[PDB]
Amino acid sequence: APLVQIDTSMGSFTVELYYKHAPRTCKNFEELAKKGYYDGTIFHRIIRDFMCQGGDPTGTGRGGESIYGGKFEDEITRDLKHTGAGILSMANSGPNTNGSQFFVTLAPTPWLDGKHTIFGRVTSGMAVIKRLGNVQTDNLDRPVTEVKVIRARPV
Amino acid sequence: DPEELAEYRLSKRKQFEDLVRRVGRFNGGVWVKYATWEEQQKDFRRARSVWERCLAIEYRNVSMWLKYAEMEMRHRFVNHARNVWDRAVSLLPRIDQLWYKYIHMEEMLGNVAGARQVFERWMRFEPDHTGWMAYIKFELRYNEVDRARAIFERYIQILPTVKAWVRYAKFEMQNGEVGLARRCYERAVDELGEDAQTEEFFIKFAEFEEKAREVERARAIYRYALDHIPKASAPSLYQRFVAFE
Amino acid sequence: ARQFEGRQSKGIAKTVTKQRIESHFDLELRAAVMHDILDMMPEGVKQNKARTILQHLSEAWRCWKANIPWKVPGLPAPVENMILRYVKQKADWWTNVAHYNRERIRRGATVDKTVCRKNL
Amino acid sequence: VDYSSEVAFELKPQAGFYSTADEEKTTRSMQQEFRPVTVEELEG
Amino acid sequence: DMPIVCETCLGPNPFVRMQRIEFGGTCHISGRPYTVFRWRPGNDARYKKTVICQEVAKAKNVCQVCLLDLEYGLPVQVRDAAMGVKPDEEPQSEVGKEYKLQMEADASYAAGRPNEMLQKLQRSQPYYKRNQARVCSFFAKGQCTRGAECPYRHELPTADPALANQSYKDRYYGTNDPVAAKMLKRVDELNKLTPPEDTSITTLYVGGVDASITEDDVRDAFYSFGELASVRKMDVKSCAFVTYTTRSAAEKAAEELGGNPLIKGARVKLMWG
Amino acid sequence: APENLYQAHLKRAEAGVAAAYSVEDYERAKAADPEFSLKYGQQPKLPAANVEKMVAELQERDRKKNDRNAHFNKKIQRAF
Amino acid sequence: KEGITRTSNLSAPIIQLSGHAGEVFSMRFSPDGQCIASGSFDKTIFLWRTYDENENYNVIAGHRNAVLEVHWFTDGEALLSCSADKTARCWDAETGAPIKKMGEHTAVVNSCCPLRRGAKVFVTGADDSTVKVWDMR
Amino acid sequence: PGGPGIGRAVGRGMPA
Amino acid sequence: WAPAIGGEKPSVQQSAKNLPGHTKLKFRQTGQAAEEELRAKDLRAELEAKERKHFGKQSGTD
Amino acid sequence: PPPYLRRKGWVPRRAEDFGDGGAFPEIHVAQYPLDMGKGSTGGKQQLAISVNEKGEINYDAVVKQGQNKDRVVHSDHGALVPKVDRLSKEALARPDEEDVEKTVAETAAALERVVQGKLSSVNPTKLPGGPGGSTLIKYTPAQQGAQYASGAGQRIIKMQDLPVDPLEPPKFRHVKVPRGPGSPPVPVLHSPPRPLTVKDQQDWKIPPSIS
Amino acid sequence: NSSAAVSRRIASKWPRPVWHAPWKMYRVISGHLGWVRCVAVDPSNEWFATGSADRTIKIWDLASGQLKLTLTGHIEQVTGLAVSSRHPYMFSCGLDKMVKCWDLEQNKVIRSYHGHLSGVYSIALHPNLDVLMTGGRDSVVRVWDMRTKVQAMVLSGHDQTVCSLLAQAPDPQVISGSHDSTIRLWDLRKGKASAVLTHHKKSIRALAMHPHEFAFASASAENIKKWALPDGDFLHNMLSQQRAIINSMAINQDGVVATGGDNGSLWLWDWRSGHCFQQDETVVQPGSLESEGALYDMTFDMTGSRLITAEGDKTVKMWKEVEDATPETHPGLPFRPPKDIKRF
Amino acid sequence: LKNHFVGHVEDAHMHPIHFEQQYHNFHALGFGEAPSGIGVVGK
RNA sequence: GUAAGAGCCUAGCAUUAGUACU
Ligand SMILES: [Zn+2]
Ligand SMILES: [Zn+2]
Repeated sequence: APLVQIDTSMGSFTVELYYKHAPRTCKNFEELAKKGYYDGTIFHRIIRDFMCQGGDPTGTGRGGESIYGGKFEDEITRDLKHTGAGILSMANSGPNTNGSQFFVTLAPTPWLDGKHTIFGRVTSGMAVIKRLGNVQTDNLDRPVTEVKVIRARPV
Repeated sequence: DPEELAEYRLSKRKQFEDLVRRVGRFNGGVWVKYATWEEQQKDFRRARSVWERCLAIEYRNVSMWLKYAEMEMRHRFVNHARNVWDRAVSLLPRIDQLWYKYIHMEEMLGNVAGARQVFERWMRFEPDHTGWMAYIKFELRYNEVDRARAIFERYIQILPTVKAWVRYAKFEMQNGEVGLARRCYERAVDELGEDAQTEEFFIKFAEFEEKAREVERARAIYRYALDHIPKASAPSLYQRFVAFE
Repeated sequence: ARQFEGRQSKGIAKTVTKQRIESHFDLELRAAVMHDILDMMPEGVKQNKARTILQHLSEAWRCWKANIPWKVPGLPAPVENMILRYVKQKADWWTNVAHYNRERIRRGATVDKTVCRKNL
Repeated sequence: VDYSSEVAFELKPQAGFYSTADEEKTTRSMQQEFRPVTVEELEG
Repeated sequence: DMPIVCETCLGPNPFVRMQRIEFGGTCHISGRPYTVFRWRPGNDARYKKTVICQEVAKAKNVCQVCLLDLEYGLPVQVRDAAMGVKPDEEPQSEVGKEYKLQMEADASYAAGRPNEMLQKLQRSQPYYKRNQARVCSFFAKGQCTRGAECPYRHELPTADPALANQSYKDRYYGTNDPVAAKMLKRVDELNKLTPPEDTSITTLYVGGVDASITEDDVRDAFYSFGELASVRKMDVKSCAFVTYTTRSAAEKAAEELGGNPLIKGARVKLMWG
Repeated sequence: APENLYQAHLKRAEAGVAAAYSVEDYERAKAADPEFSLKYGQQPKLPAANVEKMVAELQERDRKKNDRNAHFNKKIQRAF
Repeated sequence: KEGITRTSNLSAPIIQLSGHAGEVFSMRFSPDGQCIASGSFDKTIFLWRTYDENENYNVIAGHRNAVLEVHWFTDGEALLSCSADKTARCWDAETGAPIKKMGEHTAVVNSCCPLRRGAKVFVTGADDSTVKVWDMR
Repeated sequence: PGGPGIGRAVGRGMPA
Repeated sequence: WAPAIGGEKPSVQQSAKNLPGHTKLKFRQTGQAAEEELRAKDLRAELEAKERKHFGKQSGTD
Repeated sequence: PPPYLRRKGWVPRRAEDFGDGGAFPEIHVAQYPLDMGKGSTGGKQQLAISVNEKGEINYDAVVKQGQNKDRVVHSDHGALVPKVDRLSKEALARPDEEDVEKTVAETAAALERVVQGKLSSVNPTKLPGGPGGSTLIKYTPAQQGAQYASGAGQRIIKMQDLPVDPLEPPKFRHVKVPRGPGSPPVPVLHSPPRPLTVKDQQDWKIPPSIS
Repeated sequence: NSSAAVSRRIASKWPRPVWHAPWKMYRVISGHLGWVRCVAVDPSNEWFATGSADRTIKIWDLASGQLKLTLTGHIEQVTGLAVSSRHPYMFSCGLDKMVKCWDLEQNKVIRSYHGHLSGVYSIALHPNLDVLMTGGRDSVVRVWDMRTKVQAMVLSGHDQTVCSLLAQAPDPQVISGSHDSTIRLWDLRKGKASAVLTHHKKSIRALAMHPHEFAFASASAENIKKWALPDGDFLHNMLSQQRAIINSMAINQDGVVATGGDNGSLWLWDWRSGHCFQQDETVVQPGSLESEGALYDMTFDMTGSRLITAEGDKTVKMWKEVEDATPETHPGLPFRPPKDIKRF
Repeated sequence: LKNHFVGHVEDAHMHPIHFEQQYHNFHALGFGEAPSGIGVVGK
């Protein structure tokens, strides 16, 4: 279901939420945007050429809650393949362990196809993602200038 | 040009490094020569390092920031120049001329959104009347009179002055709005309130309502002035009232 | 250690010994005048006339020593007063050193061979 | 020292908000150029 | 606190006795006094010591001992070539090098996709034979009395005579490093599949193809580099014909796929058909 | 004087906007670009000519522009 | 900050006890829970307080090899130490004196356990494949 | 007879 | 025109003036203006006392 | 660009094909929006902007770098502004004597660390001696494969300090460098320039000195 | 907020000046043969030491002003003096690059702190550690072990002479002001500035701590600023400008701030409101130049009731409160709140 | 996120017999115990 | 006449790493 919005301290960009190939994950992102969950919520893990992880409210990166109360299962397909930048996928700690944490990809990451459930792509504001991947990060890939998600909500 | 060049360059660079380890820190002048020479050699990695070593000695010299950013501008290194400007304007936010030349570089590239963002940062450091006036003239230059009006709002709040208000009202009477110029004089006396009692404020009220052909308004203005103004201040206002009559 | 590490000839502090006493005085004196100069100048005055103020201080010291009254026609009174106060500082120092070395010369206390000439 | 293999005591410009990859490429191209220049033209 | 070492230069033993000589040497690059580590990788080994500073080690992701890269174990050239990165800017001078160091004190190799080139040109099992005694210089001259007892290899030096003069600074920086030169000339030949004197032969032979690779799978392989004229299977030979319409496309297909690419796992060879 | 060279900086500002750019130039650059924010840092879409304009502009400025004892006195007759 | 429900009276929720000079092979809490008996490889027994300083107020020595296992006696004032020097030893805790040293085993006295209800009796099993029961008096 | 013991507050180190 | 700025194995050259000496500090005891002793008193009483004593017993008159 | 589940057979080739970027997981060719993902990403990542709830951008990252990351750097105008909130005796209140005692103790400990380093390390009559005992470490490599350490995972390293000869003279000669640039500069948070009259330009004209 | 907004807040809420009795100068002491440059009061409050350009340190009776003792050991001017509160020690620095520990039970120099490359300008004793801090023309604060004479630390970063120094037990344990116009607040454990304060336009020749508040004052030729600690938050400028280079600043427990000008002015300000209740000019002793009139040091005695000033006419001058004054007979210079709207 | 540079260096404490015994079961014999506690190493 | 240095030829101090093929 279409057009969730992230507006961050670096900018604002908007992602569609894929309905068919992954309904559980998309409903999760929809509703969590709706409830005010992805507010504050700094992009904690930014790796150039790789991804922009976000979604953990605690800022630790260790766990972000879901609408089902905990983990849920992937929706990997032979259809949904991490092929370029801007692909929005969920971050899991292995098979069938998704939380809330997501990552926008900045590059083609084949080596995640089969492990990380895609559910969308950045429809508007790829400039923000390009600028956001090149931000200064520390030895832990943590942005040295906090990149807050000042507000996330569907549109 | 080949390998005879390169060794003349070795010789002159060793000359520069010798002069610079001797005289570099204690008396300026030298890094400008070193950096302009390396710019002549079209070596900009080397010249940027020379400018960075100047600024590592003394960053509070506006002349050096200017020469650095101009080297970078005149060779179309425009993001490099922006970065030099960002640093110069971050570190010496009270040199107006840094801000001017950053704004000018941005509008020469037809980047008026970037020029305007530099104007916003500058207004945050609260410049003089000339800074706010340059911002207003900037927004006029691109025929953006709603933006220039919002800057005038902010301007007369930040520096609450008769100069701010009479300049606001002159802007309006140029702009096409005469009930708004009247509005801005009225608002100057209410908001400014006290300390709007002064000569040139009432002289300007008189001249406005005069070129508005509301001469009864203007008579009320001249009187209410002489009433409120200390008649020590009255000679000029009163001779100008004679000039009205 | 000097053989195997090399001489540490690098920014270790030199004492102010009898042979450096007068030259270090003038170092310190000029540095002091330079302090004052930089603080006395108004905010937008080109801070490079300090070298000519230091030359005026050298001149005023030679004029003190020779008993010559000086009056530079266009010297700011602040700069001139600074020069007079530091020439008087040097004059006090030099006269007190002369008093001291005269008492040593009179006693017979050990003085250098040049101290006798300098004191005369 | 060799002041044409290396940049003497190189102080690289510090990173800013603007990406200077392209500027660096242009500088290298300029360095690559070898137009004839007299000593007077190079010293000014 | 621990050397930064190639895990070949620690030998087979999971247990390492290593001597820690703090201030035991000068870095062979930064000329800096540093903490040396010395150890015997294994029982057939000699005692190897670290050759460079710990920092100067972890700058270029190289072992403190062999000065080879840490991920792939190939000289700093071969890795810099496949990394495509600029020549070393780092100052060769030691006044310059120490100034760069004292700067970087007071205030790119881990985030790359594994380069197939380096992976293709690396050793599968560890070169433990690099951790072994030098050659007995008295056995060379025929004058070794130590017999089989010699702790030094009782063989003769069998080495390229332009090699055996390698420079530390050059193997660390990447300039005229004869070993990586030999290696890149090797890959230059292997990247040199002979385009024959016949200009019009527009077909490439694909041999050694295991049977689970189908003709449209090899078509998916070769369509990228140009138009195919016809692809022809024959699993009897486990081989294939592929003709294109333009020579330069078959040239592309030789040049990219000459250094033994693997289609869906099968180690397959290419030839000019 | 900073006021003198300030009206000369405004000389240069209005002159160069009259010399290098036009109103439909500006407004169609904008019409391509909705954000005229939070986009700071990312270089904006503008014609590659603009750059040399600045350069040429400033370069324009450029073409507008004993021994030591002689200078000394030449300061004093100047003053005295 | 972080205010997570302090359970005990200890100054901090994680306290490291240092002062030993060898492996620490066995430890024991006093029955009244305000003492620590730590037996190290250094053939020595540290006595720590569980609260308010964690002060090792006594180091009892007297074994010639690693004190492998320590329990307290049911009242907490007498200690049973078992070692590798073939000698199990009863000590008085408050005092710093050894009470009764029995060394009947032929090899390292690995394990011991004193009886918790009844008399002052403890079992000790050592390397000789013999498990011996030991009454105090 | 205080012995050569100290107790100091320290976090527990973690390998990751 | 500009002084040298003085920013900061170790060298094993040992100066003669750097050999151990005066290796313990004197502290102010009870009786030498120690800090705990001086909170106890009113220093203004003693100052005005001493100043009055000086200023009268130099004037020589009651 | 065709919407969700409307893209079968429609493949992008150029930047302009993405609209405002993003890439398509349904498609199975590598896409490159905005030319992101072209080899290496460049050099020297840029500083980030920080924007408020309300949209006020922060450009401090220019000035808050290197050693300035750590310290108090006054960057804005509100640092220049008189603070009335803060002038009461109760607002300017020294820390708790307990915290000050902890600071005094920590500082004494660090300063005695340094002073004893300067005393001992630099003293050469300290007689050199025996071998710094073995310390074990467990070292887990970056690259562990069943061929490295012969199929073992980690390594225990016996780190044995070798004893230095007492007769070994100072081993390394000392090197000379110019001092580096220093910590990064800090904004000069001055009040507006006060205008030099031409008068006060002339009452600081210093005549040349004629000796 | 703004300069306008804050100016209106300031017109409404500025702390009013606390009435302070005027001070009068009651004693000149002649006898130094050069500019008196430093003062230091002994913690017992019964003698003070003054160092001079005549290279001596004189010990004076605080109640009679009597020369108790002259100490010669510096080769050049004595520029800084610090009497220890915890040790029977006096510390002097001088233009001779030398820092000396005087044993006041011997009246002799027992330790020397070697290492300044130029003349030393400032000195400070850590109040709780046995550590001293000196700054000089080499732009560096050298942190010394009092006992071992070892240079424990060098605080680097200033660019010109470190002219003023503060030492406290809380962090920042050293505050320096320099001729490079900045104030550095130092982290003494790390050897690093914890803050650099660039609000001054001229060189910071005087620092002073508030005796009781976590706040210090810095003084330039252009402003006296007041700063909150630990972080060096600018509190405000004094509500007037002594139009002088301020060489010395002392703060009282009543909050009398005394600032002493290079022109021999002495202004007394209300700490806490920033308002100067007194303005004096020095009289120079007979023979002096009126150019030779600066006020190089000032300290309050330990009670706060005496101010001892070290002057360039080579006198020590002593000031006491005219404390038989009442807010009616003696209000001094009267206060108008900062009613203006200005730019900051 | 790692400790050393090329891996994780962690302190260890054993009794000295164990380092030497394992170091020489592998060292001399070729085959010894993995120090991780996972089986044995080598041939 | 100092005595300084530049260079030329020939000119005995430090080092232990690195050497492959489907
Ligand atoms: Zn290795
Ligand atoms: Zn042999």
